Amino acid sequence: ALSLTADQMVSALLDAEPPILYSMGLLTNLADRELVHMINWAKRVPGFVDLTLHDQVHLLESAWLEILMIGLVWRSMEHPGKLLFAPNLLLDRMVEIFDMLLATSSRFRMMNLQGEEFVCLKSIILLNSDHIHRVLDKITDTLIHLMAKAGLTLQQQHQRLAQLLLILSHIRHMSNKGMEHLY
Amino acid sequence: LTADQMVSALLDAEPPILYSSEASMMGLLTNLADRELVHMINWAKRVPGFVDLTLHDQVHLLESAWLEILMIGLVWRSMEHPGKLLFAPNLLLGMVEIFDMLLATSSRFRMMNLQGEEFVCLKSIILLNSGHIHRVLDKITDTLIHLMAKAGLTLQQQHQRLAQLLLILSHIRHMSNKGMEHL
Ligand SMILES: C[C@@]1(c2ccc(/C=C/C(=O)O)cc2)c2ccc(O)cc2CCN1c1ccc(F)cc1
Ligand SMILES: C[C@@]1(c2ccc(/C=C/C(=O)O)cc2)c2ccc(O)cc2CCN1c1ccc(F)cc1
Repeated sequence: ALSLTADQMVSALLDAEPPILYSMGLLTNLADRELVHMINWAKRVPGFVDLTLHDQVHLLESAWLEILMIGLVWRSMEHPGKLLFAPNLLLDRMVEIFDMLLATSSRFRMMNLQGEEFVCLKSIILLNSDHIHRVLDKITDTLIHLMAKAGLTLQQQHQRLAQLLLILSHIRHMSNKGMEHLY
Repeated sequence: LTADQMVSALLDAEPPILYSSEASMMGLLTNLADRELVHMINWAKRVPGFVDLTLHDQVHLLESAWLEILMIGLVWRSMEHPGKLLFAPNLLLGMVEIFDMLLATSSRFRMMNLQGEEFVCLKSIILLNSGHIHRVLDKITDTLIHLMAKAGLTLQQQHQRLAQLLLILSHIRHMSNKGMEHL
């Protein structure tokens, strides 16, 4: 967990990955079926099981929607102007949240976000929304290595890591707007 | 502008510290916040790269960031005052939820031993992030790293500190959202 290397952290994350399911009622039914596979992914995040049930519940209640959003943004990346809710539910341009989702998707695309970098971002969201901080520092370590072992200079590595984490503020912002609509 | 010239430009741009029943409390807080907004606008004009932006882009960034800016400044003032919020030197104190979240942020920056130099960098990041811009944000990332390097942190600690700071901004954005909601 705190002893895992960069490669091992990515391997545990890429293999923890939930499947892509198929389909407001249609989106609610999709989101409910996605919840169950998210719980399974979360129990496979290194360090997450080393927390008590109530801390795990607290982290999932806060992160749930941002986790749905980031996966949606990722799977929609190679479909500009469209949100791929499911392979059978690709929606063209609550529309307030949708344009933000599209902008996050454009941003991730022009940055050329990698699958290994994505799964790292998903994990941080779950943990950020002493042990928790040590694991986050390990995910920070995991992130820099992928950029280092991609041909980026130490300056470009800190710049990409900044840009990536600043997108999480925008992801937090969309989840708040989403939670406002639901309640 | 160099990494050293950036910190100096920012530190000089710092706004002054202003002075200060639910309606009574809200009256005093709204009054202070409205006076602080005038100095925040003038501070924004001194942030390297901000005046290069169109007046339309300046308005949008400030409209988006204002409450995050009031909040980070509050958090930074309340740092060496545990369990209290330094709204003003004469004002050290259904809004307790946002208040307890602000106190947690204060404790976090205290734990982390946040430095004034880093604060002004975090404050500038918010203004540009919340709402060319990317190259300026990239310049503030270098600046934060250049300061972490000068304090004698290893390259590992340097990138771990960068991440630790930028993830607090997600929580700052979350606090502004709940606050904008209450207002
Ligand atoms: C459409 C939806 C969503 C998520 C949860 C629920 C549950 C409702 C309930 O419990 O009644 C419904 C829809 C979604 C669904 C599945 C998915 O993979 C990704 C996203 C992206 C974010 N999103 C969303 C939520 C609220 C908004 F205001 C705007 C967008
Ligand atoms: C108290 C207040 C605040 C900021 C803006 C206004 C504007 C009112 C209006 O426009 O009517 C009122 C209070 C504050 C005051 C001064 C300051 O330096 C920093 C902060 C940051 C946190 N904050 C806050 C806002 C909303 C909440 F729900 C909880 C807390």
